[PDB]
Amino acid sequence: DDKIVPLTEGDIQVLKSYGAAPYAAKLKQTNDLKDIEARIKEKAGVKESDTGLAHPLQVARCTKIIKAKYVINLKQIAKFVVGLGERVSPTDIEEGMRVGVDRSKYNIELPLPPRIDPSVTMMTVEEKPDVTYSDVGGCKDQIEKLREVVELPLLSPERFATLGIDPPKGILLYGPPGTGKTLCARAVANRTDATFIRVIGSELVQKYVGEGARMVRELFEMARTKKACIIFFDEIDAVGGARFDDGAGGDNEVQRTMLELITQLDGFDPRGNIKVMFATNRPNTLDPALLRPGRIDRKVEFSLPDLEGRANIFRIHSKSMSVERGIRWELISRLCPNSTGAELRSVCTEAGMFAIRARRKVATEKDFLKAVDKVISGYKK
Amino acid sequence: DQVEKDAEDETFSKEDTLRLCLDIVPYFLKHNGEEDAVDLLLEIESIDKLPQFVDENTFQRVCQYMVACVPLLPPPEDVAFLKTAYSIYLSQNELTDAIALAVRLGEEDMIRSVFDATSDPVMHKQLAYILAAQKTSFEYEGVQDIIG
Amino acid sequence: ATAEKLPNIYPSTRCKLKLLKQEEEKKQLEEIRGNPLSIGTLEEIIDDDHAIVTSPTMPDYYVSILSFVDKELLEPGCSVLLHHKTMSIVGVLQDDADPMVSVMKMDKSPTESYSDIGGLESQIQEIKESVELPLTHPELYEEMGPPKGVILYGAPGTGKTLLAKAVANQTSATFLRIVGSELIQKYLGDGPRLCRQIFKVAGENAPSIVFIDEIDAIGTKRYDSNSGGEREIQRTMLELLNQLDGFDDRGDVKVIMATNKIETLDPALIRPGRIDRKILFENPDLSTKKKILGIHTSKMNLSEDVNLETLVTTKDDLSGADIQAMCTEAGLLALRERRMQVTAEDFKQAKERV
Repeated sequence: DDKIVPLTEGDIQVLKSYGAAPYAAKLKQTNDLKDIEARIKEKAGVKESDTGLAHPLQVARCTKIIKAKYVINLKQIAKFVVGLGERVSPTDIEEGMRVGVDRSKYNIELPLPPRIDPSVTMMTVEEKPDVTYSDVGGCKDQIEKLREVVELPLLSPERFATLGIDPPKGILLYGPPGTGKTLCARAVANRTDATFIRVIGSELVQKYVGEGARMVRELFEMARTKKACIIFFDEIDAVGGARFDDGAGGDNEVQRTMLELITQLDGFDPRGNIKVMFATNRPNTLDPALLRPGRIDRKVEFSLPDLEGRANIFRIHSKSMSVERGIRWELISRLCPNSTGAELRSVCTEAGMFAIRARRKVATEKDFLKAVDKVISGYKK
Repeated sequence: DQVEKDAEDETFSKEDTLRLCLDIVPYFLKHNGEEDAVDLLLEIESIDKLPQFVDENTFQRVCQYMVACVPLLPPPEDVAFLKTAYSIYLSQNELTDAIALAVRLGEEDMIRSVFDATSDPVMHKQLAYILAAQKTSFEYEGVQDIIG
Repeated sequence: ATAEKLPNIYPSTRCKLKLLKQEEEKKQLEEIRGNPLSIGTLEEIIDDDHAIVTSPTMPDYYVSILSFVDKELLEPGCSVLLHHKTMSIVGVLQDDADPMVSVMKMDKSPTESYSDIGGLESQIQEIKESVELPLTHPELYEEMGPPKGVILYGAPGTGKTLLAKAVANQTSATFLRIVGSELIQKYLGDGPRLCRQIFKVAGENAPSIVFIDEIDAIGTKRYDSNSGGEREIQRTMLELLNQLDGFDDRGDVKVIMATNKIETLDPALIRPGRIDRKILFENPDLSTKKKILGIHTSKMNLSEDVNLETLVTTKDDLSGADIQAMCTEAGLLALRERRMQVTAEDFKQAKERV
């Protein structure tokens, strides 16, 4: 009530100050020119299209110049090709501001790429991932080869050429998916700052046909655009592996989507620069055409070493937590069998609540022992 | 509107009017809640009533908003309830409500109010920090080194 | 009194708000734009301060923003202000709507609070600690971290469903409830998009509570990827798993798993280290049942013939719903009795039915 209303009284007047204030310098500055300049500037640019009534572009309408119109329509209105002989225009074929081939190529260049792509890449690529050393904890043996597969050739391509070779042009990852697995790819991706394409096969098969084919191309297209790029597939099992489900007959395109992926990746794609990487649960599912060399060369598990790896991994993980320095991760690691550089967080990460249940800063041995028990029992899977 | 803005101009009142509302402000005190004829009283500039009205009864929120009315609002400044109804201040006479009063009014007059009730060094150690946490009032000596 | 001063305060705020000199300047900035202008959809971007667009009529013109507002405020494939001349981008245009994703219960801090649902608490700690606890985010800070999600079991509408929103209410994040059977389609690949759309939301609206109910169907690895086995089963799930095994949180976006078919699922579908949590609703023991009983029994009006133990001991170990359910038809009997205060008999009846 009253005294609070004094605060409420202060509330009103305070707000009125700005209200009073805001009007002040308002009088001073008197915003056409931020745009009306640029507007009228780019109104030329606008008009620079608007003559002749005119990076995916899809369609250039650069329109109706007859002497001349110098454009492609890929569209159900007036499809167009400038070529048949030597047909250009000095900077730019013509207009729309759009000048160029749409996407679908007709002659070359012509006006530098107007291009390229519709649906952006419906697939999306994070370059320099948030993982460099992130899950790299305990992951060595894999990365040890990955670095060879990926890092060093990205680093010093010359050596392999100095040798006369390339890196392994394609590589497999399996075990618990993406668990550090993709991130581990993302790791050396950001370790080397190469372009890391995370494309899931889930993206590949969709409502329509040539689906990933379209993608895989655009993939393989912008592969070479993004060159020194990591094409990465988690869920090679999404499109599936080798199968006869063409005997059923509906799968064919899905099968082909692989064969797509299969076909194009084979012949022309530089895999010393453009990296190709696969993640699955089941390497047993592969279409051998995948496992082919010069397509997949290196083959690697994710993996789950020993008591020892886990400790470090534990030791790695728990540094997040406030943790009892007396108790040994070796102690804990002894108990647990081998398990995932994800699951090993259940070791640590679960104990935080133990640490909060026990209300410790630093979880005790049993806190992890229980967690070891609790989690692993809680599996029953 | 009888006695009101004698409050504003300064460098008054009809007991007819004054007493008529001494059914009313109690009609609001019989309700023990809350706010109306106080404002009628804030007008009144009678140094009887504001000592005289609620020496008793109300607490919590209740006297907390009696306070800002007591010194500030009337044509003069007033205390007595904050000595007077203040007296009984059951739940710590006066600790509970007066510290809700000791805060707000970015003042210090309520420093005794806590002193009076706050008797434990350690209840006062918190009050000490509480008086300290207003440093400007508490920082200069003569409060500091005496209160400080 | 101050209410008046409060109202005009609210009023004066409206004035200054509307007061958005600058007004002219703002209008100068509008007087820039001209009008009426043309909707059109984005496609890609370059620093060009010229970009081309997308239209249903499909003119696509290479056009600048009228630049005070921003390109980076927007994404390719999004409707933008365009003139009718070149379809010049006039500036940032929503293209707000997108009010759809696949099949969900779209809700936040939902009705169900653990108080409501009858006392389950023994496992509420599970869901609380794993989620609600880092939801406070205070202690989880020191904790160094929090699992992804939980796995419900037991019966829905008592254990599974009631609990589901309990912590969802409690944490007050965006609770997203779905069924896998509310996915598919039998077709391949948007099952993932279903998830994606969901995960789009999930990514977008964080914090959120992901819920999942009854994966009987999209979740079964079977033994095989061929010989009649529907890809979409795994094909979906894997992607659901990708966004599942591609994310756990410190207390932001939380997941829920509700179903009776457990090992139908991949271990990494749980992926321990991530999903540590199995909730399983049991028949509440007489006391714990009584715990739920007293709640729903009492919130049901009744005649003092009624007693909990009168109901408690007479029971086969019902579901905590059957508590509700007995209680439910119980009054229905009293309604068939056309009375507002239920006897004890209806209860025994309503239970021995249900």
